[PDB]
Amino acid sequence: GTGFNKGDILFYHREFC
Amino acid sequence: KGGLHEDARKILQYMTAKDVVPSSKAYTGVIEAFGQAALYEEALVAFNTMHEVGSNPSIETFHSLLYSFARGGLFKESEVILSRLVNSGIPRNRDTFNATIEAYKQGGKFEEAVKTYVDMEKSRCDPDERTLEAVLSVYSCARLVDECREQFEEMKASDILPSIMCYCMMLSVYGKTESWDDVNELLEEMLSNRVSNIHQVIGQMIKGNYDDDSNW
Repeated sequence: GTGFNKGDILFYHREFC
Repeated sequence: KGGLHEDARKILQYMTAKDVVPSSKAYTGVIEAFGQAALYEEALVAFNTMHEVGSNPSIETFHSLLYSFARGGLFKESEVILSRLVNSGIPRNRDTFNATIEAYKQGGKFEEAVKTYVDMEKSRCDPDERTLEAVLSVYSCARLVDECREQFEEMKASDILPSIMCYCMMLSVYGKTESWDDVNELLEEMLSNRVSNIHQVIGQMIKGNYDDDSNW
């Protein structure tokens, strides 16, 4: 039954502007 | 300090290649090294890398950035950095004020330069010789002999052994208006200069007395 078959770049690097 | 950007970059890459997290002071040093040679992009990249490795910026880093941007006249970067400082809450010492002064001076914004000068005079801190040097330079650049001579006679009354910068700026501004009499009367006291040797050497060489091979 139901038991069958076992059931960070790009940051701190932005454009300074 | 010596403006050896390449060597600083090599040392930074070497110390990064050995799994060593750089300190804030080292990053400040490499940032100022890149700023000496007008390599603004590399300095900004290093500044951005500071936050990535957790090495937060210090007051020395902001001073180096401000001086580097002021040398090149990039006053937009100067006001961006000032906004960064004000939202960071760090107190503004004389370095921030005079860096802003010289940034606006090199950028040609004389009116905003004197506005920032009087803003600095309003709040606090005592201007050093560098601040008066910057204001004298910006006055001489913007064709103002009267303010220049007033500041010159005011500053030399403090017995400070006036530096090369003031004398050269006065010679420049007097040559702007062809004030040959003023140039000569400054040179007469400049030639002797019993105190220091640098002033004597430069005063003799500008007049052409040191142009010889043995005299150069």
